[PDB]
Amino acid sequence: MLGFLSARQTGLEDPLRLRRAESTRRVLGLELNKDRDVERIHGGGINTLDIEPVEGRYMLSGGSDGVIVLYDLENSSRQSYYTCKAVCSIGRDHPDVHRYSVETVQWYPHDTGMFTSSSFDKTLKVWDTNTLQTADVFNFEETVYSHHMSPVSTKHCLVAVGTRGPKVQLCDLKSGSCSHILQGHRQEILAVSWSPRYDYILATASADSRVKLWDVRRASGCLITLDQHNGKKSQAVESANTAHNGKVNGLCFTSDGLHLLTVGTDNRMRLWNSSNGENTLVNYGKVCNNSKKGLKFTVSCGCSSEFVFVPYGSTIAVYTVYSGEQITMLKGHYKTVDCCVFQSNFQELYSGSRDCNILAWVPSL
Amino acid sequence: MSYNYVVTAQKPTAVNGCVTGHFTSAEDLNLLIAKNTRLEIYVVTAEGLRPVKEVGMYGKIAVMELFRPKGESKDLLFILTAKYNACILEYKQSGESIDIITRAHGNVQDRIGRPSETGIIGIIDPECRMIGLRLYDGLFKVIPLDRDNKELKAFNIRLEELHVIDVKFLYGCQAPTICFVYQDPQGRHVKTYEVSLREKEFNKGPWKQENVEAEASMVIAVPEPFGGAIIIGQESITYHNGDKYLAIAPPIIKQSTIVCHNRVDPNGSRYLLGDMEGRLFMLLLEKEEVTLKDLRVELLGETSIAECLTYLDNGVVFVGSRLGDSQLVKLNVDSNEQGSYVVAMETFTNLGPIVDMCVVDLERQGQGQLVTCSGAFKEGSLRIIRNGIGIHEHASIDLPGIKGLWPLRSDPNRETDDTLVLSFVGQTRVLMLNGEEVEETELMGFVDDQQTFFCGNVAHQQLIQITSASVRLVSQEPKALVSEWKEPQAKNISVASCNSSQVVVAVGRALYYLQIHPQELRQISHTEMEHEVACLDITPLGDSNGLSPLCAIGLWTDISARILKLPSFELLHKEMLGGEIIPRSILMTTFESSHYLLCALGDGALFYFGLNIETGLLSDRKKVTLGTQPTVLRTFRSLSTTNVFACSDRPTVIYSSNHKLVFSNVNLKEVNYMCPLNSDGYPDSLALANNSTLTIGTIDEIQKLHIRTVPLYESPRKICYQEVSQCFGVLSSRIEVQGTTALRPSASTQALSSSVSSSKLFSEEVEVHNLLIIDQHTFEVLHAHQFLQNEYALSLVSCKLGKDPNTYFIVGTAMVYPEEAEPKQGRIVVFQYSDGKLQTVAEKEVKGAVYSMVEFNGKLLASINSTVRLYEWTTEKELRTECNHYNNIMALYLKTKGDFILVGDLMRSVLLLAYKPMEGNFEEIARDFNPNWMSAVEILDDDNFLGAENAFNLFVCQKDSDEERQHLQEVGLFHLGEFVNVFCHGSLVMPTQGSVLFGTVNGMIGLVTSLSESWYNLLLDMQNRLNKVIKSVGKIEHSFWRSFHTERKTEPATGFIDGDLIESFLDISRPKMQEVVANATADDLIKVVEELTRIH
Amino acid sequence: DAEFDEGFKVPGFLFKKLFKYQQTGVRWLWELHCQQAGGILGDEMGLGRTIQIIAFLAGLSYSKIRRFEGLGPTVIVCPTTVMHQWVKEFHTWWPPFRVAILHETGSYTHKKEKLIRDVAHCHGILITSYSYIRLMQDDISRYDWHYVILDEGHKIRNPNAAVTLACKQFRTPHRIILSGSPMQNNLRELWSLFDFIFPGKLGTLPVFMEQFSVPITMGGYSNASPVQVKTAYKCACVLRDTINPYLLRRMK
DNA sequence: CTAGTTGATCTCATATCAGGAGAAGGAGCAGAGCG
Repeated sequence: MLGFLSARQTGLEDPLRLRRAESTRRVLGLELNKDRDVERIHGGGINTLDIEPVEGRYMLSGGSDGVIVLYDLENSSRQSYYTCKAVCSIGRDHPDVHRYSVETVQWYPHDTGMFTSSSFDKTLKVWDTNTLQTADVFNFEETVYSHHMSPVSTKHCLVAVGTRGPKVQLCDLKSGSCSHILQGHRQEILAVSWSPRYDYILATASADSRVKLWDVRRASGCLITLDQHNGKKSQAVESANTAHNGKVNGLCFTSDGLHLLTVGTDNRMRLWNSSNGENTLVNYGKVCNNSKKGLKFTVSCGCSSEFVFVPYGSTIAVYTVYSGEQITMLKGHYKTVDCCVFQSNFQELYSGSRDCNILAWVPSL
Repeated sequence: MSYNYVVTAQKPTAVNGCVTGHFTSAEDLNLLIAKNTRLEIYVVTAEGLRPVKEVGMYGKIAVMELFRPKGESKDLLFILTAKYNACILEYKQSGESIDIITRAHGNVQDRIGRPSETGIIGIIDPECRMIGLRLYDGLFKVIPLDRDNKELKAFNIRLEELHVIDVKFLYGCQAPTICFVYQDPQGRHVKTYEVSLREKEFNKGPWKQENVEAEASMVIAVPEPFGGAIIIGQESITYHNGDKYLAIAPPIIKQSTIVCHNRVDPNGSRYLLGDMEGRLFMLLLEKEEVTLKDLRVELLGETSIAECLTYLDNGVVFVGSRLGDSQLVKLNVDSNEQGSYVVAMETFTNLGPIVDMCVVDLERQGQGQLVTCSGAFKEGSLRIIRNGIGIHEHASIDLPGIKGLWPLRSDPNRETDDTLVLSFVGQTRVLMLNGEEVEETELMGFVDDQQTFFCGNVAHQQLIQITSASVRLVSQEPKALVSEWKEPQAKNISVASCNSSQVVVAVGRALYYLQIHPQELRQISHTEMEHEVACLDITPLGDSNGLSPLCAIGLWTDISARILKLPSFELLHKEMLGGEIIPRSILMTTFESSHYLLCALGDGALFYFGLNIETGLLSDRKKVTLGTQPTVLRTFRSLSTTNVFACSDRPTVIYSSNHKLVFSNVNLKEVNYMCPLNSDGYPDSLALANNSTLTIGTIDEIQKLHIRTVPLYESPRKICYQEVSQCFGVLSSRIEVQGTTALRPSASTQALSSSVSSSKLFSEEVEVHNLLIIDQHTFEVLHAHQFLQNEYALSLVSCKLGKDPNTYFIVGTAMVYPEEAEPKQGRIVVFQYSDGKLQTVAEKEVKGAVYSMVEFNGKLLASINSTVRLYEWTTEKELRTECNHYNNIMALYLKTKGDFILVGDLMRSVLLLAYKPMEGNFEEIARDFNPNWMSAVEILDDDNFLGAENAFNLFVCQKDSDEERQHLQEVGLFHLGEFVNVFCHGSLVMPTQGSVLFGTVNGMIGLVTSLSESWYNLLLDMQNRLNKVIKSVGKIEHSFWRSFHTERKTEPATGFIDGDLIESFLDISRPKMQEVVANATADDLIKVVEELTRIH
Repeated sequence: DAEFDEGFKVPGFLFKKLFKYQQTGVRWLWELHCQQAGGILGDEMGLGRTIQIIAFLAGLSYSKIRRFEGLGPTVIVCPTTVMHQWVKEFHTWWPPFRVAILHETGSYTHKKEKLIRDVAHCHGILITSYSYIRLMQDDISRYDWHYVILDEGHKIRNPNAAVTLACKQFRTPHRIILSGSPMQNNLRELWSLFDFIFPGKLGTLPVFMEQFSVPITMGGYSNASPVQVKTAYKCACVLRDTINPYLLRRMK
């Protein structure tokens, strides 16, 4: 570290070197901080967490009990020990509270004033953070497994919604049109994720073992359908070209958006070229998931080497994205982990689980 | 909101990139040097370099390459900025006017992307079919050139290799072919692609991938005859052409890796290679009839540590250094008897990485004087920076009450000024000053009972003296006075004037014109004017015949600089000056373009006009107020041109550079009179008379801040000044290899006395760290205390602790072992410098690296790894902890004002801490919760905190105005473009509040100071309008350039005035000024901008 | 020559002949082509819509934008009474298009499948009737058509008719409708037309009905409760803005 | 071979108490092992 400081100070190395290297070192040293706690408010398992993209100060959390909690992640107290207090909460007494499990919650990108949340009550509610009141509701004919707003699109403000229907619903928060559907999957869509690189590229993963990339502008079906073998087992596309040998219940684009991570109930995680959907054949070993719903996992940002923090049973398994090497397994939960979210400002991780806890993992030293 | 003004006191000096080519003309050979934000254009003359232009980009030049598209007469320049502004620039010379026209521009930043490790690579196809940019991992951006854009539309090609080390375009390829080294987990490989602009994708390269060395880090494209590429690695140099595979492993290059290269020939039969040690190798390609036989490497010699190097011609090489002075070296065919062919021709001063610096009032004036820890491993040095011109006195003679100075050649044969005549009250005193010996003697032909208004050497090997009563023409060779003229009415002479040929004396209100001829003083022109005389000058300029045709006068009660026709004493021109103070000095001098008349008053006012040799008409009146006392003007011809000197309580050397007059300061107390002097021992020397003595000094550079250099030959890290001990404490670091052996004689090894740390606390190449005590007069290393094995000295403070009166050098260290990443051991050592020795007064084992130490109200405030703790200095002379604060990731930077501590963190950015003495512990007042990685911090006022973030930004935090009081508000934001290493209060000079200098990695010394709300609004408006009028080189918007920028944030600047942009308000023509100041008058804004320029 | 943002060189000696609204329409057609979506030139009769189409396709062919080097094989489905008019329009605006009519009158004098094969093999401009689409729905849709233009596309007004199914069996993303009135009776027709040009935008027909047609007509009666009319207005607004970037309609 | 006319054929619109007997399932529940 003193070598790094000296090399930054004298200009041998770009300051970029020290940032990325020290962030990587912090991530490798990621450990359950009993020096930080998250206030327990959910009566049920936390299905989803979302740190706001701008300023990374506030975090949303949706539980199976239907409540939403809005936490402050900044140590506003002068002590080195603090609890991430719950700022707001859509509780059992809020008139608009979800009737059933909140499966996904997402801050509006570009501003912290709005956030959207979907539930097994077949609703995607848009909330005004300041008033804490719903500003819009999108009813769907079938329960929502996942929704996602594009983190990049300054132009369109569509929400891709995956429900048990075989169709992917696109809901325009700009004047409200929830009619658009992308057809081509054959079973429930368990995950949707917009590319962080291209405004209109959407990757949708479903129960039929397929992941499809769509250009929602385009009127002609999916761009690419991810294939495990890239052509070794080639068939007229009616049943082949599966991304996994089971249900694909998780999606995540890498930070730069040039690759796609999909995790499926075949206990595999695969990395795909997001442009031509080619399997990069990164191994990753065996990534244990048996989730019957969407599995929310994240990648690191702004480190020398990219990581992926994937829920592995009751632990969080940390892998290197481009080599597969399992860095470590963060072990602090008591039931299966549903979601982990990465605070890229400080290389911190927050993981929620069915044990009704949100555990913060902070780098040690 | 905070209101700050940032200006550049010293422009960046570190050369981050240099190219050669035909840019200014098809026939010229130019050397273009990129210093961080400056582009310097030179011409490669037969000797040295002739500067032609120096332009400022609104961007850090990351890439800079010259290329000649088909049909173009001369090379165009492609520059990419760190913020990814691309531009193609052309050089257009229209007579005197010079322009750098932007043939094209754009911004090529992708909205997201991991900026690559090795950094922005920008390459051009040798057939100029495209520009390749490697900006992000997994992508390769292309700017087509055959399609003549003006917006530089660029498209990404996905590169399946994600860790690219280096990339070049290959030569002799039908289609654009890139060759790149990339790292995959299986090792490093060289691969090629063909870039298809029509299909906009990569294709199979001409020759398949090859597995190469583990540290293969550079690719060299070889021109057409050989083709292929040479990949330089840590241990080997290999060549690939697709079927041929040469490889060499010269042992001489194993010690250090080669970091830069340059093609000496057009056919690439020879390449220069520079390594991090500064060695310069020559890589030779031996051809066969053509194919390539073998590779050879020969060590040419040693240079500065090269960031880049360029071969100009005739064996002349420019060694551009970021870490040391850039060099201009020659390559001789034969060695110099020490094995080296390199011979340094010229050196360009580089304030290298200014890792630390202090403002010290050396020589006990009222002027600050920066001392900086500049440079790095071999190029380390202390640079001493001062304003002014430099007295450089050599001798003095205590002669109270001087009222005149004139140089004389007493020896007839010698043309040198080996005698000085002086007037004090009513008599004449002569001084011989033979060589260096000075004594007081009398020279024949001078009256010692009457005052000397004037005297000097004249033609015909004659001297002349104008006294208060008569004028005496001394025949130096034959005998004493033979021609003497006395006023017919025996009236006294009030003012005098004379040159090498003629004379003009003022008696009362009347002027007499005398012409000097052998054994004759003939009066021609005479008149009795309206009022009394004040000052005169008849010095010939552009003489060419022997006589001046004009005259300049100053009169009484009609205060004005008047002109006269010499043969007739008629009134040519009149300019009215006014005031109740008579003129004192009138001088006329050529300044680089034409004749100027310099007239001064008794209150320090001075007027300079443009004079014509035909009419004698004063035009383009401009006024300048220098000094608060009367002034006299004296002319001395330096190396370049004539440089008039203004003598007053505020001495100021006046000359002209770039056809504009500038007022450079002289920083001694006072100068009544001056005269030039070139004795056999004193060359081009001065003789500055004051009330007491005559200091005899020369002046070096008469223009900008002067930089001394004290070569340390080892990396300095910190520096603090001990006034009581008259020395600088400098932490230094040298590299030893083996027990251990110094690679060269460094400053630590060459101290007068020395010592080594003998501590009972703790029981390839390594860094040895020393504490150097350096004399603040001679800058010799009085002492060098070497620290423990594997001990890195990080911080150093000079202070008094507790109650005892001794001043200590206190050092914080850390124990660095290779098996660990963050030191767990370290110590605070207290030294006392006395009797030329450095005794160890105390020690204190801490459990971490002591990154930073500041004295805090008689207590020692250290920053051990993540804790900021306060120590008390007990009567027993040991350090005892008082209080701690632990809520830091890594408290790297500490500053103080009163009871408040500003803790700069590695990544949580600032923390306002207060030591509440009543309770005896720290209290977190406020914190900035943004994730800014600090490089330095500073406290401007009680509640404004300057900080430097590592992405080259400045921000100011402010204590706000409940729990939101613990949130520091970023009220100022500004992208400096520099990595600030150190802030320090002080100013380099004798409207703005406070003054903070800062030094950067690239060698910029900048200055931050606080403005008031009124001036801030005014200057911000000026800034907006100047942006509307000034045209940038790459057509980059100033607002975009100065926008706070980080990988996860981008906001416009605020609370900061770009002082460089404001001070450019003077370098524009008058109509443009009127365009700026449309909606008070322009001269008001001129007054403002000068008053702003005075602060640095 | 007039130039668009990404680069679509509509020739000057054609582009100058168009009127302002016609040039706006060519712009819009090409915005769709970039988005790879279809749309409805709903301009009512007499403005001239065939001119805009020939203009745009000619610009797309000359500009050589690319799949296909420039414009590929295109099929135009129009009523019999206007086919010959269409070919004349092409031949007077952009001659180099090898335009060919599929009809008993025709000009091929050989097997009609050989006409389809030849025209597709030459990237020609093939004109049919709706009946030939319906009859040869399996044969005509095998040659990778690059454009489908249903002139008077209100023949597709019924989502049940065999002509609608046969026309929706085309695969290309590029579907253009030239109809003076996209809907004539009710919103069945609008949905069918949009299901053609852009298969997914409006939902499946049940969803579209139950969201739009019923609330809307219930709000079209003067005895409707205030809530009903207010909901009708809201749903009409939602549909209007949903169809906005794909229906270009200009009145007189 | 070449048009043109004339039938047939098909597609697409526009309508709002005086049974009985047995077989199967299910539910209540007593009770016996037995984990």
